[PDB]
Amino acid sequence: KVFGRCELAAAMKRHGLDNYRGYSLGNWVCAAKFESNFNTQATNRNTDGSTDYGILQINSRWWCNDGRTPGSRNLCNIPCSALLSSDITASVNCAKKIVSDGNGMNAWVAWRNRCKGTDVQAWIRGCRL
Ligand SMILES: [Cl-]
Ligand SMILES: [Cl-]
Ligand SMILES: [Cl-]
Ligand SMILES: [Cl-]
Ligand code: NA
Repeated sequence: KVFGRCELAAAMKRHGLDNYRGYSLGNWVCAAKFESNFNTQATNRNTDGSTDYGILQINSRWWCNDGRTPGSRNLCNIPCSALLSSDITASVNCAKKIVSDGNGMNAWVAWRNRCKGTDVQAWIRGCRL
């Protein structure tokens, strides 16, 4: 599913993400924009053989099982394919675990390089939230 900007903002809000660990909704929508272009089915292979999945490009190295990342963990206790559903519940609940682990949203490279310190409220501007 390719979300619209405000559509995704409202879904993330419904699921607990706005202001989660202090990160305003615009930070999450910006991160999704640059990680996946709002496509729940986005995958990208990393040089080390792990793979990033879903709207927030969650990495099989630590967070989900795909059966093909030797030595990896599955800290969200999910198959990585659950991170590709049109329903964002599994991605949101795993992202809540990621953003609590110490480094906040710096876990998302696209957020640090393209959202951090910018006007992230622009990503929810005009949305009927
Ligand atoms: Cl915001
Ligand atoms: Cl594996
Ligand atoms: Cl949803
Ligand atoms: Cl933080
Ligand atoms: Na894994």
